[PDB]
Amino acid sequence: YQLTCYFTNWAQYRPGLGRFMPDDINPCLCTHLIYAFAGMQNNEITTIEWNDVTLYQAFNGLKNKNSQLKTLLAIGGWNFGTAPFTAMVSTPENRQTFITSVIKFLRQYEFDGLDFDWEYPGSRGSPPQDKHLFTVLVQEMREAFEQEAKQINKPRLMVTAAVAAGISNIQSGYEIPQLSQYLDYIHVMTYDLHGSWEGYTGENSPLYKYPTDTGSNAYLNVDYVMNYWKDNGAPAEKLIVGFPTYGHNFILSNPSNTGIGAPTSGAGPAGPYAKESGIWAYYEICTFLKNGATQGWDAPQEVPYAYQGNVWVGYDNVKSFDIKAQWLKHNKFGGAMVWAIDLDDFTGTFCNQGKFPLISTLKKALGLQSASCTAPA
Ligand SMILES: COC[C@H]1O[C@@H](O[C@H]2[C@@H](O)[C@@H](NC(C)=O)[C@H](O[C@H]3[C@H](O)[C@H]4N=C(N(C)C)O[C@H]4[C@@H]3CO)O[C@@H]2CO)[C@H](NC(C)=O)[C@H](O)[C@@H]1O
Repeated sequence: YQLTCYFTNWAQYRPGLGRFMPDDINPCLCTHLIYAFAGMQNNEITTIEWNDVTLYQAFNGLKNKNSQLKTLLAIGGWNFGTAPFTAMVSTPENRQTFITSVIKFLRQYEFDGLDFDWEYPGSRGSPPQDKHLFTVLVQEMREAFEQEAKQINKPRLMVTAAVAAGISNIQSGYEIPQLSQYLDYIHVMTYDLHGSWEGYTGENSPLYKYPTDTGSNAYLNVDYVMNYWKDNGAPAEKLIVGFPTYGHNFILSNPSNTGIGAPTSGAGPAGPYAKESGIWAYYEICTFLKNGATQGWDAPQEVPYAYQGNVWVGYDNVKSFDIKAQWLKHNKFGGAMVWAIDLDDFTGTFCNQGKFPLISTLKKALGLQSASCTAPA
């Protein structure tokens, strides 16, 4: 199995114990590390933070401590939108300009591949032709990577993609069988499945449906989403299950109505470290639990929740990560990806469960505890 972990270049700005840099990553924890995010300018890949080059160096330098570790650079993200992707795929000349720039960039900065995070082809402003043009882009990149590998006599750069979990988004976004042929891995974003936008409490990454999930709501779980991708043409072995080390929080409309599907009035408070409205990092959730919140367990969905006063959070813990890991193995998927390494309790000081408790749970369950960890020759 793969254990693929995303690092974010804005974690560096968090106060005190929240500050997370590339050198805070245990090089032995994950099989793959992915750097979020690169941007785009004039159809070429670019940095987005002032110190990205320094951070790339520290990030890829982790490979000097683990000979088997591979790194990728993710381009895009939710906030990036679609406009630059649409313009880039719109002409073969623009795609060539992009692919050329990517080969140069990855080789220059010592990344082992590119993770596409276009959210998403065919939606959020992206026109219908982008569904097919995305397949074309990925194929051209894969083939360019194959050709480059042989011309310079080095291992081939990887091409992967982070992909939608929403059924409507998948249908308008991806030619699954064709896309699957050229991607090395498919990073399925099986989280953000519920949020305050719905006006009631719901889980971030439930494994199964809740009894009340009717109609299209029955699609809002990890099991349905992974199987949808599989049944519609993606090989299980290339499919990578999404694991969140954060939760979504809510303001309860009634403080003593605290179950799944309880009325909410909006997003819950930003955390004191990550400072993200409606989102708490796992370690931020541990503070909530320490401060007296009542622990809940969503039995049908195999995930925890917690509440105190008018604040409710749906999230994942060691227990739920373990349950999902076992399910993943039973279903013979390629492994797990984690958003994000910097949101796990990396210091170990918040949750008292050891350093990186959530990702460590996956490392153990996926048979990677004895994985080789030695500097390269
Ligand atoms: C809100 O202020 C903090 C900080 O936000 C940065 O934006 C990022 C956050 O909103 C991320 N959310 C969480 C819960 O971490 C968000 O994460 C998305 C990501 O875009 C998607 N891509 C993937 N994978 C697997 C490739 O997974 C998804 C995750 C989880 O939903 O990402 C946005 C950025 O897209 C700000 N940064 C940028 C670059 O906009 C900024 O640093 C801000 O201060």
